[PDB]
Amino acid sequence: VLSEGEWQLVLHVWAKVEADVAGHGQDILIRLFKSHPETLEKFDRFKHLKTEAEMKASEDLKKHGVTVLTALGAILKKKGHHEAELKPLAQSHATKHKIPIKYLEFISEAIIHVLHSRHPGDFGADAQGAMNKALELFRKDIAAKYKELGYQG
Ligand code: HEM
Repeated sequence: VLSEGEWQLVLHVWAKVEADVAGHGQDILIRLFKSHPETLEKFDRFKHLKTEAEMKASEDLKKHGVTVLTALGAILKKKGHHEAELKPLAQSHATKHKIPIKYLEFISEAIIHVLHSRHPGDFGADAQGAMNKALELFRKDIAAKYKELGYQG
């Protein structure tokens, strides 16, 4: 499981991504596109965005980061029982956007990178391990959905 303890470490630091959802989402999506450029090819809107300055200036990119981070957060707060919210995500991601599960792993590490970037005294080894554990669960339940629809494998 995640224990009660670890969900607590998870939701404690999410509450301070909540205080600036938009600069967080923006850092994460740039960390992604930067570490893994083939991900940008999945977005039609964002493939004009060659440099990092252009990325940071795009308002459209920032709105997206808000969309992902508040869907993500809605899932984290559901802790454990997160099916209602994770199903629609899986459907669209598998059968529309064509987002391989591997990319969900890339974005997980960008999230943990970015929260290390901004949250030292709240993001220590025990919260990192909680967080990694909660991105895992998320990635595994999506993966189940994917198997079932006949994507990825
Ligand atoms: C924590 C991971 C992610 C979450 C929670 C997430 C959440 C969302 C949500 C809420 C939307 C709008 C509704 C929908 O289409 O489902 C969306 C759109 C989209 N996502 Fe994701 N997404 C995630 C990861 C990714 C990744 C890894 C990519 C690309 C590599 C991706 C590519 C897209 C695309 C291309 C769209 C369609 C709209 C647009 O053009 O941006 N998503 N996602």
